Amino acid sequence: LRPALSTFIFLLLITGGVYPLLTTVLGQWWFPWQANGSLIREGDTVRGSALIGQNFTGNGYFHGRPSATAEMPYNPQASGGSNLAVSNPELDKLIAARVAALRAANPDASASVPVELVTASASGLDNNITPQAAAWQIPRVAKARNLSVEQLTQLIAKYSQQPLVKYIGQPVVNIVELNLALDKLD
Amino acid sequence: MAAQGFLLIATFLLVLMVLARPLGSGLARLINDIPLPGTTGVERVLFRALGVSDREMNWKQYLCAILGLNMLGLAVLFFMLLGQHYLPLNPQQLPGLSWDLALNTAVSFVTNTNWRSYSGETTLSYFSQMAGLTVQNFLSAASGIAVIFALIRAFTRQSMSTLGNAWVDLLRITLWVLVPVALLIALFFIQQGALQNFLPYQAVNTVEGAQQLLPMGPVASQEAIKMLGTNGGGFFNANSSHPFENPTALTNFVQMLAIFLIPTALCFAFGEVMGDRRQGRMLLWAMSVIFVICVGVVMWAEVQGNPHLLALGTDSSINMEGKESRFGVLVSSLFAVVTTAASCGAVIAMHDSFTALGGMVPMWLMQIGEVVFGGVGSGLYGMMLFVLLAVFIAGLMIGRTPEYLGKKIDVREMKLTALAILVTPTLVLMGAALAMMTDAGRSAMLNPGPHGFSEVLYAVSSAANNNGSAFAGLSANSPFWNCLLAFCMFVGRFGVIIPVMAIAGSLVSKKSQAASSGTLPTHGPLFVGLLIGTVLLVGALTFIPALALGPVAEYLS
Amino acid sequence: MSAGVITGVLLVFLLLGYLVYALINAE
Amino acid sequence: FEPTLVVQALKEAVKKLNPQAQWRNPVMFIVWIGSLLTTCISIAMASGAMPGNALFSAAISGWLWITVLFANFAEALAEGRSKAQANSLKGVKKTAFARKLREPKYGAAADKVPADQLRKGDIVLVEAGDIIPCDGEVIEGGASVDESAITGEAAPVIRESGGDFASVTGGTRILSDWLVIECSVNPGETFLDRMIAMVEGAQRRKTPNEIALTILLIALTIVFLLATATLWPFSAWGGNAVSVTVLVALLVCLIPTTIGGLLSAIGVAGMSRMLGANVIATSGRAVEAAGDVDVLLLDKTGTITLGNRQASEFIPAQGVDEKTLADAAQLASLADETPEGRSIVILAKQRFNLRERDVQSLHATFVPFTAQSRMSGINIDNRMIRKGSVDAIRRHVEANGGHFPTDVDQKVDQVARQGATPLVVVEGSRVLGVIALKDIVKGGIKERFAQLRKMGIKTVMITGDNRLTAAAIAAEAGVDDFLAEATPEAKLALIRQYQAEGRLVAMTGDGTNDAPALAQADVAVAMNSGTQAAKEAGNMVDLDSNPTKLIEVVHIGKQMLMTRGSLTTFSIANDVAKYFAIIPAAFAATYPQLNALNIMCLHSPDSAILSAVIFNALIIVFLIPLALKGVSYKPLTASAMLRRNLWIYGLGGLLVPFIGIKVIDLLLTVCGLV
Ligand SMILES: CCCCCCCC/C=C/CCCCCCCC(=O)OC[C@H](COP(=O)(O)OCCN)OC(=O)CCCCCCCCCCCCCCC
Ligand SMILES: [K+]
Repeated sequence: LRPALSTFIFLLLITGGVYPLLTTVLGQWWFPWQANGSLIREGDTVRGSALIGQNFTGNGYFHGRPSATAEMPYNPQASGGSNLAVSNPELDKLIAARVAALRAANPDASASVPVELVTASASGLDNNITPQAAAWQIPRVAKARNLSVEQLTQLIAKYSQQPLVKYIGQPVVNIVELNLALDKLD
Repeated sequence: MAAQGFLLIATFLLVLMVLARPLGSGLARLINDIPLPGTTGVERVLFRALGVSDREMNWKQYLCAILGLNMLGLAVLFFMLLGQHYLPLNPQQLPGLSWDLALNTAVSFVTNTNWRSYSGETTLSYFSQMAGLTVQNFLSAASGIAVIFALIRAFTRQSMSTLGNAWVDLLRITLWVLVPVALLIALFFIQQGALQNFLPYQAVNTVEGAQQLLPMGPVASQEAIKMLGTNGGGFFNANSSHPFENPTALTNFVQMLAIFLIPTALCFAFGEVMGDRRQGRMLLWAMSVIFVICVGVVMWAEVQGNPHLLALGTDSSINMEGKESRFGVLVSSLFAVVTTAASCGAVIAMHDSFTALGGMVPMWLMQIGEVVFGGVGSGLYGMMLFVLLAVFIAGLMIGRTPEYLGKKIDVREMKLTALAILVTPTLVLMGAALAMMTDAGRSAMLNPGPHGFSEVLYAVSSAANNNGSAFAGLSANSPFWNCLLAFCMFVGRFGVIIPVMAIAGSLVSKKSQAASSGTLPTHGPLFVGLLIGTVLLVGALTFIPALALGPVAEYLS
Repeated sequence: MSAGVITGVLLVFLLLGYLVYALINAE
Repeated sequence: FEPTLVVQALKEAVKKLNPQAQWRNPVMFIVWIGSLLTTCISIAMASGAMPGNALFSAAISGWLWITVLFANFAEALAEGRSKAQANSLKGVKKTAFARKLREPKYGAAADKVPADQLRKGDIVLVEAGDIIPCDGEVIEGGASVDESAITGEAAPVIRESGGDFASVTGGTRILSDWLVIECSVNPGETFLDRMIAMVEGAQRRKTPNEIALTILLIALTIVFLLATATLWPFSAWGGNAVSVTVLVALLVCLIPTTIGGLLSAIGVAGMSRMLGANVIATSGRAVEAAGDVDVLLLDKTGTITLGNRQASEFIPAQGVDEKTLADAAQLASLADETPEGRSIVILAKQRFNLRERDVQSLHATFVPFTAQSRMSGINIDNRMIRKGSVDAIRRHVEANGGHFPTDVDQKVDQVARQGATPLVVVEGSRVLGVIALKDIVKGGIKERFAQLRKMGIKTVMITGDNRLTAAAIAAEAGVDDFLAEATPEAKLALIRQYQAEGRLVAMTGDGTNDAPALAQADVAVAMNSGTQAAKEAGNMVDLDSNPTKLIEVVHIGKQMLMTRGSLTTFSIANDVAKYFAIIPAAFAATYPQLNALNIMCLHSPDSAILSAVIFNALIIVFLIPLALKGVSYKPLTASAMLRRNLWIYGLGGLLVPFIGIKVIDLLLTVCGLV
């Protein structure tokens, strides 16, 4: 019984106590930005990490993927997905509502809205959309922000993030940094 | 597409094998009870200080050591979760988990399941995460590997009666195998973007007037260990899709490699220990063929996806309903088959919203027994129960008496094998029956009809197989689901571990005759065939009734 | 739950008891 | 499978259909209790309180009763055939009459009685011509017997009164003498009667392998009982619940009823078939040990000797001509009426067409084969021509005032190098030459040993010669390990050596000299020419006195095991197709969506389940012939035999049920019952 109890207390220390303490002190030794949440500071307010995205609803701001979080969209205290299955007709009704809203807000872009903007996200805090979807918006944003198309596409290029190998993920726009760069670009 | 899914699979397996052969030799050295190359002074001083010693254990004492350690882990974990409002590292003063949720989370994390009805970011303080869940992640995975070490030593020993001592195997597996490799994967995630800090929940004034409250915590440590030890209990609610647990596609790839790092390394170490590597290769070929065909089916179902999206007005029928966007459907599909095949249980795309067929295959790979590359250690010994079954059938249709690696297989192994194989189908089916009869059980769905029943079957199926994945619509927080799933997980894990150890105890008292010229090779395309056949046939025969009312009926809907 | 369902549950449990009993013996 | 035995096993099945007699087959017991449950449901429907459609549940319960009746019938048929074989063996003994003496002294009026009624106190006479009817003790007189039934080599043996020959057996054939015996009730002198009584009763020891297989079938039955029973909650949630009758049908169909029912029939069929091969088993354990033997100590004599050695080379003592050498060797061997001398003369004529010798050379004095002289010959000339062994010829030439030339001995050493026992011929008092007589293998045995080598059974020779000739004959026959100067204790040592490795050992040894080895051996076919002390060692008892029979006992062992395994796979697989016949036609009213799995295009749900159950019963009665005549098998290498039985019965168990269920459904629709 002394082996069992001492082995357990010792693995409690080495894992629970020490191992988090070591990973946490190396984390703040080497990567003080990616480790502390990857915050995007400005002045003194913390305008949302560059990883958890936000709820964008203006008309001069790119739109991430719909949320389905617990309270107000993109609320990183529940970060649930949207477990509505395919059979559930409520998913088809929600997609119909979103497609109608999207189509009626972007009247110059395609009539067929990409699937990323129509659906939810596994996290609900998904910050990103494949550069196709971000490119789809461009008509509306160009109009709202009085920015020509060429520079807006340049701007999506600057804040997109191709993965390492071409098939481990898929190209990715970074909506938070993107919209912030827009506001700066004003 | 799928031209560039098959690359993903090829690179994933190739890299998994490259990373697994080395560590496979590592675990071969541990199984043989030879000091891992550098640690003999440290091992000696530490064991002498603790009280563990050289004395070995017979199957009863090994089993009782591992179960004493796990049950003690369960006691301390249940009490941490049940009093976390008395422990430090409370950034937001959080209440003590209720009795039912405490019991469910405790029994889940002790038994390597890491089922999660709570919401990690609003229900658990750090101290519980840091020194509760993660510690039991380490010890549940170390228990799994200590049991498969007992089994493999049982196969490679002759006429002994001792399976080496359990405290030494737990200490060497944790300290040497898991803590370093997990500290390394955790520094990798803390670079890629995961977070590893103890700050209070940081305020955020979004670029619009709105405001949100980012969570924080020790997430990268618990990620490295929740993958490497095939656990699944990530920090936040959408565990391995939250951008704070798995930030970019590259950490997603490191997490798939880590999900299979130890099960595959164990197969190679098993191949080594017996002296005939071809046994290890045999096992990997069986498990790989099942996994690859499975990922083919899933990737295909997803890329077909929801046709309503194409009718409703969308641009492509791809099923990006649950899935994340940093990952496509190819990578999320591969991660659903990887997470549920290996009993990892870390969802990366809410498994509910997969197209009916796309969700049958992971659900099925759970119900099969978590055989294909199963959880840390659980994979190999569950696979070996199916291998004893296949060896028995083959020996029975060759005239020989059953044999595997030279050791005969008499009735005392057959009873134990039949019971261990039984333990998980009986739990999942009896549980699905109990849930679908009691009113509380079937008032915790989100989708109606066929898929509605599929959620219950998949929840019970994950829990009793120790998977931890979940269809995530099923509100599993009501005391009924907590107790039901708690009992399911408990009896799943330990009900399998007790017969496995009885098998090892009864296989260490034999003597392995040489390989005559008339013993069917257990290595080669025909025996890997008959192993795949045994696994798929038993799984399909058992579960096609249950699956004909769940996914399939939805697919044909 | 109901007459029929209780008799059914009881009979299936009885047959599983007998079967496991046979699986734990040489008969 | 003839009518008489069929009807008798059918009545036996009906009488074995009661429940108290099938505790002991939990797969058939689940089919039985299911059948009872659905007949109760059927009665309730037919007149009482249930949903309706009394027929379909009465037809399902009728066909499930038929399934139980066919399982009981297959077992009853196997046992009936076994009883027939046993009674036929005993009927070899029942072909004899019995002459009972009124006065115990020899010479009196005796009446003929069938050879089964002789009991304690009787005094019976057995004279030349009859068969010994029963056992007993010799009290007066002396006869020579042939032990023909209890001895398959026909060698005679003298049986005199007042001595160690007072133990008399039953069934054998007597010779041209006479014997007065007293019938007794002491333990017999036959191992036939013992097993005959053993199997004829109502008992049978499950063998280890058939317990492992039952553990497999019971696990399958639990898994499917839980699945098909938990279909009721799931269904009942999704719509209108699945009936109980369709669920008992699905449960019975899935359960491995084919191998479930046939298991016992296979065991007793293997025993009966071996009994047909004339060897009297003792228990299924011994048959499956036969199935596992990795080495069989076949002694050289019996099978690898093919009688006695025959001449191979001509070696001259005086540089003589091979023609005159063979002529003088045959002339001298004409007086050797043993098989060896006849073979020497035959090989002489064959080698050089030296065929006949007229009467003019005759009018001689023939020297018969004698133990004292150890030499045979002919005194045609004034000199004596002789033929014998090397030692006896050297001793007789040294005794006959002659001498052996050194070249003769040098050539004898050459023959010793050849590995052949040398025979010598001497004319008068000067040696004529030596002839090399190498012993032949049976001729058609290297192939059978090769086949065994493929299966994984390393043959092993055991000879009394030296470790050169023994190796010669080994390579000549196609054996693996050979022993020289085989001494029984050394045989036992080798047996324990091969057992220590885990390998089972097979053996054939008569005579008490091999008794301890036999008892130590795992499959000991005690030949039925040896002492009762050797037969009682046991584990097998032959009757043809052919030591090669052990090979057939191994074929029967692996046939029995192959049958078990093969039908097991056939049953498990069989379930895959029964799911496509039952699932989409059980839920074709709850979930309409599931008609797409009805791939066989079965007619109607009701017809689909009635047809799946019918095919279940007809498979158990179609596979009897196979479960009684064993699974034919050629000895391919282990992996290739796995590949043949997986192809044949894996696709048996997928492609045969499709054809089965669809044809039964097709028939039902045509006749117009659905
Ligand atoms: C529903 C089932 C139905 C299953 C029925 C299909 C199986 C029949 C297989 C037939 C193959 C014919 C090929 C014959 C021609 C090809 C010749 C060649 O080149 O080799 C061929 C390599 C040999 O490799 P080897 O042996 O090591 O070589 C010689 C060294 N000694 O066999 C192969 O194809 C192996 C691939 C086959 C895998 C079969 C496993 C399926 C068994 C499933 C049954 C379930 C069991 C019940 C469980 C309760
Ligand atoms: K898990």
